[PDB]
Amino acid sequence: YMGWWGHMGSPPQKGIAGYTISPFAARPFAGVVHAAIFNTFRRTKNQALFVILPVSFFYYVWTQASEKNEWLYTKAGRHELAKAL
Amino acid sequence: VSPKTRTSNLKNGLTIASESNPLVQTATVGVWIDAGSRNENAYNNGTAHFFEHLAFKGTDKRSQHQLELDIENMGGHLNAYTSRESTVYYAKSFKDDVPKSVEILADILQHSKLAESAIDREREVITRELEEVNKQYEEVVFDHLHATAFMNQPLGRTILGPRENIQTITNTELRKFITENYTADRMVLVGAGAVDHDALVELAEKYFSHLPSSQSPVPLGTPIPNFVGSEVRLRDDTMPVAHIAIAVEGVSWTSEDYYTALVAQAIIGNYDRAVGTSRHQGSRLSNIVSENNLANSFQSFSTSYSDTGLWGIYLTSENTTQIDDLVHFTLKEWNRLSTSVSNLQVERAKSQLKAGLLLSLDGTTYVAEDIGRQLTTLGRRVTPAEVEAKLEAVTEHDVRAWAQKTLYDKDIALVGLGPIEGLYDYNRIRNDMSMMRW
Repeated sequence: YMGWWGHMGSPPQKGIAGYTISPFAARPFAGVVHAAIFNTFRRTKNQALFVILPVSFFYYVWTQASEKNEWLYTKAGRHELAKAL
Repeated sequence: VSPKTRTSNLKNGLTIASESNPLVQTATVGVWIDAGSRNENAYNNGTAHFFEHLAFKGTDKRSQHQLELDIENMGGHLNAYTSRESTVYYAKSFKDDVPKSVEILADILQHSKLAESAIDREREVITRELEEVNKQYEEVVFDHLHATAFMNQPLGRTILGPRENIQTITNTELRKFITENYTADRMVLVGAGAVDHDALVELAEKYFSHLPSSQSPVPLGTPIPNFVGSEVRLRDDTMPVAHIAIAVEGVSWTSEDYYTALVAQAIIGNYDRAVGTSRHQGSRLSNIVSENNLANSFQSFSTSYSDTGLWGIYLTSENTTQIDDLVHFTLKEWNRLSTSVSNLQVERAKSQLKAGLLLSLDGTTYVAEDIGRQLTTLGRRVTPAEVEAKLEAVTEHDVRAWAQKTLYDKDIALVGLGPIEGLYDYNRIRNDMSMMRW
């Protein structure tokens, strides 16, 4: 499924013209400030839920479990610990 | 030793330049103009080319049909071509048909009708020319090369111009173009072959005396181009032959490195598998390419303009899996112009050029083209003795110095057309412009 240069396995290409300029002719950091702020904000906003939802759920579950475990091993939690074991 | 080129002026500032040859029976006379597509802006780009069509579409006196008949009756032919910086209109005839031909040229240049009907008719002809240059692969490659090297500059425009301009060119803008640019101080009347100079000057006084002079007469061949390292890829897997051009910014006509650049160009030279002698050429690149079957052909060029130039190579190859090798070895031969060339290669190339520059001029049209080009780019015909002296002054030190400032580690303009999947990205090509071992 992959060939090599000259016969890479692409369907025939035709009709596309590609253009570019030398690295010495270009500003490598052109538009860096706009990208760093606006592009990153757009990219982050669109992915935020896929991180927030699972992280917040599993952090909540952990927090509840760790707090219960702590409470069960106090004096106040003696009776509930006895039942839990 | 060839006969002397005689040169005279008129009062308006028209130059007349002639080289007689009493051994031939034909004569080429014509008008070389120091104007071309470069003189257009973006709105009237294509005007110069458009005018060339309309120049043969009828004048104030003779109609299109009468024009045809007149030339047919003379017995020779007329020809014209427009480039970026030069326009030519010439007439090849018999010895005694020279006064007729000068009269016809003066008429089509000064007194052309440019009728709306004819404008509209040519607008379709020229539209069709846009979709048929597509076949002339070398022209496609070189037009893209100028477009990219001189990105968004007048030298970067095509001669035909865009489709949009072709549909909107009016007789007004045509008339304006030729009134501003076809002035006497920018024009040279040239005769070669069976012409008498004194006869030609009389004919010029008769026909070209009422030519406008420009307001500010600069010398002939007077122009800032800012070269862009860049690439155009026109991949077409259905084509069997890849066409690739690679160039750096080269030298203008009046550069002090003009001859040094020609010698460097001759060290790489040309190659064509169809010519029997090409497998035996002295050029290192030629030997690498022929032994390994890397290409069908290559042609080194050093194209000059008034204020800039392009120096490079044009390759054609069917070997689509070894395009990388072809380009690699080509740029490694260019590297050697900076690192390795000695008196061996330089003296050989000078020997070849000393003859080549004279050999080229082998008929009256070639001679007229030489006179006209030199007068419109340099303001004088350079005698073979002066050319022999300028070539002799090129040393190996000069070639190495020139290559080290012009080629070594420099940005290239690169155009590829056809099955160019094997052509690597810009960086890998441009990295071959230097050698890490040096």
